Amino acid sequence: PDEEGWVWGQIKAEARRDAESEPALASYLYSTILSHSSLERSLSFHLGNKLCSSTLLSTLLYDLFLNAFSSDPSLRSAAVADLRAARERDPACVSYSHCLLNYKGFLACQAHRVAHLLWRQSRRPLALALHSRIANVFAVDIHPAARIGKGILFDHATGVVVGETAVIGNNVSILHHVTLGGTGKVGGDRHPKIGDGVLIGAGATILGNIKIGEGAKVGAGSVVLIDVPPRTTAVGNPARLV
Amino acid sequence: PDEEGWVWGQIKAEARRDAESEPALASYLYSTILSHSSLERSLSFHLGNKLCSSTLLSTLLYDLFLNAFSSDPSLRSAAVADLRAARERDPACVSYSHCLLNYKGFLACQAHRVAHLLWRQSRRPLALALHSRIANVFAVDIHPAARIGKGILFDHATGVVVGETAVIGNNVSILHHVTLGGTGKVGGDRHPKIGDGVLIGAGATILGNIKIGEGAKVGAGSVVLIDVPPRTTAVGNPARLV
Amino acid sequence: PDEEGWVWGQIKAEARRDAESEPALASYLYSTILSHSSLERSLSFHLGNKLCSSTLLSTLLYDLFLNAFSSDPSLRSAAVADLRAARERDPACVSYSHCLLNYKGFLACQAHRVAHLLWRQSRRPLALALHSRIANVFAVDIHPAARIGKGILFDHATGVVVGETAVIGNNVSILHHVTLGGTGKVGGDRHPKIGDGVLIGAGATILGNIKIGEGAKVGAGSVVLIDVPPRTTAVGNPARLV
Repeated sequence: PDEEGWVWGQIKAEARRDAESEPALASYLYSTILSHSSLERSLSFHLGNKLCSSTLLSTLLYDLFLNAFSSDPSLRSAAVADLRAARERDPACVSYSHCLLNYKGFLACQAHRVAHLLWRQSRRPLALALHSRIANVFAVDIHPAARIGKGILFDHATGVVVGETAVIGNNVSILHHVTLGGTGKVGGDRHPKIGDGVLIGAGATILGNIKIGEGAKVGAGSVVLIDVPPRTTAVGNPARLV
Repeated sequence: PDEEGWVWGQIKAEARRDAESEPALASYLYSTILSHSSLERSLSFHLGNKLCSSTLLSTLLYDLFLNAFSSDPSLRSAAVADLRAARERDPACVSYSHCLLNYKGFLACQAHRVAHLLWRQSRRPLALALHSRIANVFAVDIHPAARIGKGILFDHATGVVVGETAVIGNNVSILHHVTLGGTGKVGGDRHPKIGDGVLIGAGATILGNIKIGEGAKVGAGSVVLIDVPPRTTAVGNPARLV
Repeated sequence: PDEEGWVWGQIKAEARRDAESEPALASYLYSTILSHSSLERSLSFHLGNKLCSSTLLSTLLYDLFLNAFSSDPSLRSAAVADLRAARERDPACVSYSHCLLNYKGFLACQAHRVAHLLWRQSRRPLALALHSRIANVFAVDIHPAARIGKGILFDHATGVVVGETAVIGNNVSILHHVTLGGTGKVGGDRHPKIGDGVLIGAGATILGNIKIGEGAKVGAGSVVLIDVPPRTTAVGNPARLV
């Protein structure tokens, strides 16, 4: 009945249709989704399997993710907001279950939120180990110390880089090959601050500690080295306001 | 004696020389190539091993690929054409066996052709699962619904993105970090149409449903937002005709 | 007491602190670092685990790397120089142990040096197999025939491409998504020559056999198609001297 409850209900219904139509995937859909009663448990199960390695057991990571989601209401809210963001804004128009299972941006983002929590809980070696796996597996390189809001859309997430001192607001869309990073300058605050509702086009590079205002749009291929005011469009190399 | 037969003959001879010279690779070359009597079986064997996961057994994928190649003459023709394309046009000048075994663009492309067939056979969940693995393993993100011709050259394929509604003709070369994608606009026909014999330079971004004419060339780093006429060169950000 | 000895001493001390603070990582830190008495053995152990596959046993790769480091004093010097380069120049300010364990650029680079040695020892099939794994695992595509110096910094190494005929001097910094590659022209010397102490900014593309002079800087997003004189800055698409 509630928002999360309804979304989870949709995920199960969709998974059940997919399991019935594709016997090669039926058991995996059962073990990941249909055998569970919550989004948190299914997401944790899936992330544990996706990110496991010889260093990190899938059952260990499953525990880690599940504990984090069960302990932290804001992580659950963020996951549902990000599922909604994909359902609403994804150009390829995703079902909830396909986003949950297959969307690398979405999955990397939820896993990053747990890495960020570890980082804040003074478990930085583990935060960094998790970060390394997320990069390995989802081609998403978001430093655990980066701050990101919710309702985030990560389209063709491969090669996304978000630096250590970056800040990303709510309802931001980050397309393919976006770099939110630095000049090569050593130390300190050196990564961009991205306002709510910003759209960053494919291949855009945004460098230095500059501001990208609320609702602004960055055109594809742009190299943005200056502050972009709210509700404006910046495009070009170097980027200029349009 | 036939074209495929001769190419396969070359692959075996080359593999045999490599197996004799490198004992660390001899068994793998035997199991993948020398123990088989066809290109289809060896390619299926190799793709099954490359793309397997805890979700998808290598023997299952081996069956899937082998069935597709045995059922679909055009898939076999495309694989041989793509092997020829690499042999003829690859700047690094590849042998047939090294292309078959090591070239990520070539392998991802053949696997994509099978994903495209599944998509057309109304096995879309499996098409998408296969697509996800191809992206995972070969750093090639071609949506199963994309249409691609044959004789395709994928140089430094890592980070290649080809969107859902893209169309690529025959004898096209797609270099490193090319994006054939969209603006962020939701739904519908939103990805480029690439004519026969087009060369797309490294890091080029081509967005929207625009036309890239036969024989055209796109310079490296270009952001192409307009139609490019046949036999012309477009370069720049934004791209202009030269 | 010696330089390598001191750096290795720091690595062990750091690993020991991390193992004490994070029980999830303690055994892995013990098996990789604390149970060994040299940087070479620990790096070989780690690279063997990172790069192993169904084709290549971790114990085989461990042997391969260890033999190379034990046989080749210049490989050991290069590894220490690259550790120093990260410690000194990395904007994210890395500890030695975190660089050794987690930095993909550093690890891919050391593994590449061994691939380059194999290539020179007429073990090219194995050099290429190793190269393929390095690309797979570290998202670093450096052809085994490429020549690179030491003191190299590879920031956000994902999607780095260095072509077959490229030459990179000492104390070079190569940031995210740099391409040192070619036009699409087939055969011959077709990749850039990078002087000592050059800084190449994020997303820069440098194509053709051109010269990038000592101490030069290439701005982010640049497409460099001409020779850059020493101690100068090139920026733009196409790049111009500033």
